[PDB]
Amino acid sequence: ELCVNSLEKFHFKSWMSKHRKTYSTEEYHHRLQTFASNWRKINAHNNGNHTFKMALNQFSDMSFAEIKHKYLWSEPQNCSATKSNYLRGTGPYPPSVDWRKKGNFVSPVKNQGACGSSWTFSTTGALESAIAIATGKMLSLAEQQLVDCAQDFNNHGCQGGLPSQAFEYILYNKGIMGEDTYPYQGKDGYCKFQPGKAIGFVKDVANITIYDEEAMVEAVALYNPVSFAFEVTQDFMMYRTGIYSSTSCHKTPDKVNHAVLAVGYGEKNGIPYWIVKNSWGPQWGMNGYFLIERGKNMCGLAACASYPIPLV
Ligand SMILES: *[C@@H]1O[C@H](CO)[C@@H](O[C@@H]2O[C@H](CO)[C@@H](O[C@@H]3O[C@H](CO[C@H]4O[C@H](CO)[C@@H](O)[C@H](O)[C@@H]4O)[C@@H](O)[C@H](O[C@H]4O[C@H](CO)[C@@H](O)[C@H](O)[C@@H]4O)[C@@H]3O)[C@H](O)[C@H]2NC(C)=O)[C@H](O)[C@H]1NC(C)=O
Ligand SMILES: OC[C@H]1O[C@H](O[C@H]2O[C@H](CO)[C@@H](O)[C@H](O)[C@H]2O)[C@H](O)[C@@H](O)[C@@H]1O
Ligand SMILES: OC[C@H]1O[C@H](O[C@H]2O[C@H](CO)[C@@H](O)[C@H](O)[C@H]2O)[C@H](O)[C@@H](O)[C@@H]1O
Ligand SMILES: *[C@@H]1O[C@H](CO)[C@@H](O)[C@H](O)[C@H]1NC(C)=O
Ligand SMILES: [Cl-]
Ligand SMILES: [Cl-]
Repeated sequence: ELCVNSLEKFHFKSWMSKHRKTYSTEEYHHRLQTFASNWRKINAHNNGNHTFKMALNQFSDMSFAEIKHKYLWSEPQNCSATKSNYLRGTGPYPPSVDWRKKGNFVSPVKNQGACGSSWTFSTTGALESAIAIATGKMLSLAEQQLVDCAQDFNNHGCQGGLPSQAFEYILYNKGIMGEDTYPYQGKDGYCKFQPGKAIGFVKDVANITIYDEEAMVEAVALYNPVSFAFEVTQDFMMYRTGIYSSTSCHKTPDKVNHAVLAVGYGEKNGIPYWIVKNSWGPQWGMNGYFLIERGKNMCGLAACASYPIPLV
């Protein structure tokens, strides 16, 4: 039990108003305790020496158990694979890449809501980018179609799934509709796929060999953004800026629980990093993005990377 000071109390009242919360007296006391515990963790972290900072955001009054249940995948996915098809060529590669800078090649940051559907945003993001790079047209593709319709490829809607499996679904389904015709609901619904309204199509799926992080570097440098999955832990939820790293996340395929999109890479103060688009809205992290340490299979990010070749 924490003794909450007036500074924390006043800021929680502001946070509740900003995030449109209503709590009973009883739940309020519990939510305040969680908020104050996270407040102290953020300050303890930022007051020390680390490569990234933490901050308040929409997750600040949630326990990590609640966050896992609502926002992350509910069970291990079939990330481990003994077969792959991507074969890396030869470096060196450019010292830095950022597909947001090369042109209009990365779609805006979206919000998955309280649904474990990050695999769908990783998938649409990678395919949106691949189509924009190939044809110069930026589309917004329907994550909801993947949530509702991709179960024959071992995906599980709001309980989880994998980008490579979702790319295969789009290939054999003969395409994916736009957000405009198939809006995102943040919950599992009936499949409403209409063949004549598909606007995005997959020709091939590239699966990067397990732990082949240097192939991810080549793919981002030469071809396009790359979907990947990693293990989110408690302190990642509170990431604000800088280069994320952790000594407590696992690095194995059976522990990854969130999928995202690598859109570039770089280095700061001798620390290599990935530039990564998330799906928790544009005010999480660095305008919806984060940096994560590169070259260490950090949090298992090289366990099951993949990207699509579009049919255009
Ligand atoms: C990269 O990683 C992904 C994800 O793990 C792997 O995805 C698998 O990809 C294979 C193709 O390589 C997929 O298998 C194909 O599925 C198609 C759809 O199957 C459904 O529909 C048919 C009827 O049309 C049903 O019979 C079936 O039960 C399903 O309901 C099939 O149409 C394909 O069949 C064709 O190929 C097979 C042999 O491959 C022949 O037997 C057939 O006659 C036909 O020619 C095929 O089965 C599979 O669904 C994907 N799995 C998942 C979980 O997504 C990639 O393989 C992987 N790539 C590499 C290189 O590692
Ligand atoms: O979200 C928790 C539930 O997930 C599954 O149910 C959802 O997904 C089904 C398709 O996989 C939909 O048919 C169902 O309508 C959704 O609620 C799971 O089947 C449930 O047991 C979980 O409670
Ligand atoms: O053997 C399983 C481990 O493979 C990877 O680590 C090896 O390969 C890396 C480059 O892909 C090297 O940097 C690392 O030094 C090697 O140990 C993977 O990163 C590890 O998590 C796996 O355990
Ligand atoms: C993994 O693949 C196996 C074999 O196809 C399947 O039975 C199982 O449901 C899959 N697991 C998940 C979490 O998709
Ligand atoms: Cl520098
Ligand atoms: Cl910033």
